[PDB]
Amino acid sequence: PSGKNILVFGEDGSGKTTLMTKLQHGKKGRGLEYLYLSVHDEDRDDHTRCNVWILDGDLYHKGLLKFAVSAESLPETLVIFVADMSRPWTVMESLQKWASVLREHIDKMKIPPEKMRELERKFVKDFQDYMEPEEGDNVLTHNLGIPVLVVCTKCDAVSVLEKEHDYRDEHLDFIQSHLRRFCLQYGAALIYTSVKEEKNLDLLYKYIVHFTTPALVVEKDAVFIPAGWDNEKKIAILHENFTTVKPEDAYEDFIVFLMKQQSLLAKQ
Amino acid sequence: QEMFAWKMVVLSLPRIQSQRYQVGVHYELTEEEKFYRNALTRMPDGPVALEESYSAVMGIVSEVEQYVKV
Repeated sequence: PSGKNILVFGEDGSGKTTLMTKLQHGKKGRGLEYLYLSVHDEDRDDHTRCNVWILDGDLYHKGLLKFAVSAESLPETLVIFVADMSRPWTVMESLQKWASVLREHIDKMKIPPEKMRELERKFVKDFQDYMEPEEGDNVLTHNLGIPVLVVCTKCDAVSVLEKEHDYRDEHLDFIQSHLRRFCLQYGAALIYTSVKEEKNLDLLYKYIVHFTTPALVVEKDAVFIPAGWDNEKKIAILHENFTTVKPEDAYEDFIVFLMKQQSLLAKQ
Repeated sequence: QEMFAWKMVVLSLPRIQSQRYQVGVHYELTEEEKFYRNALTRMPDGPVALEESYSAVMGIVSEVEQYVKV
C-alpha cells in the first residue's frame, strides 16, 4: 500500500511527552513536523503507512500541516490529536480545534476542488450510516464529515484544576459535559483518559478507518466515549453539575548635567 | 507501494519550505513568552530556550527532513 494521512494538532507543543508516548521532532517546539502511524490486516503491516502527524505547533506552517494531511487519506483520515482534560474549556476547545484543524488543513489546501463534498456525501453516508447508532442516530454535526478523534488527555491535572476552583469534581463533570456537548455537536469519539485509565485513542480511529475501547464517566476521572457516542438529552439534563442544563458557556467563560545645573542653582 | 521516496521528497520539499519560515518572530516564535524561573541566577533571563527558540523555529524543517523517509 501507499502512505495515508491524519493531522493531529497540538498547540505549540507544550509537553507532548506523555500524550505522544501513549500513542507513538527538531525541538520541543519545532512546528508541524511529519509524524506517522500504521494500520494492520490481522497479521502484519502491508506498506499501509497510515501516518498520524502529531504536529506539535504550526508557527506559519499551514503548508506543512496541509502536506501532513495529504490527499491520499480519502479512504481513511482520522486525526487523533492530544488534549488537556484539566478543565472543560480546554477539552471542548481541543475537540472543536481538532475538527477545525482538519477543516483548515483541507479548505486551506483544497481551494481548487469542490466536488469533494459531493463524493463525500455518498461515501460518508455509507460509512457513518453503519456507525451513527449504538452510543453505548441524529446528532447535530457539522456541514461535512471530517474524522477528528478528540483524545482528551491530561486528566491527572483535572483533579488539581477541579479542586483549585470548585474543591470537588465539578470541573471534572464539566469537562465530561464539554466532551459530550462537542460530541453531540460533531459526532465522534470523546474518549477521555486519566491516570492509568482508558488508553484507547487510536482504537476508534482503527474501528472507523475505512485493541479495545471503553466508555464510562461514573469514575469522574475519564469520560470516555466511542465514535458514535453523541446525544444531547440525558447528558444535557444531567449537565447541571455546578452549572445549567446543555451549557457551552463554560468553555467561553473558562478559556550629571542636570545635577551640575541643580548644584549651580542651589549655590545661586 | 514501493514509491515512498519521490513523493515523500516532493511533499517534504513543500513542507521544508513551509517549515523553515516560522514567521521569523510570529510575536511568539518560541515555546512561550518570557516567564519566571524556579531557583537559579536567571530571574530576568530571556527564556529557558532563547538559543533553542532558534532551534525550534529551525527544527521544524529539520524534523521534516529527518522524518521525510516514507
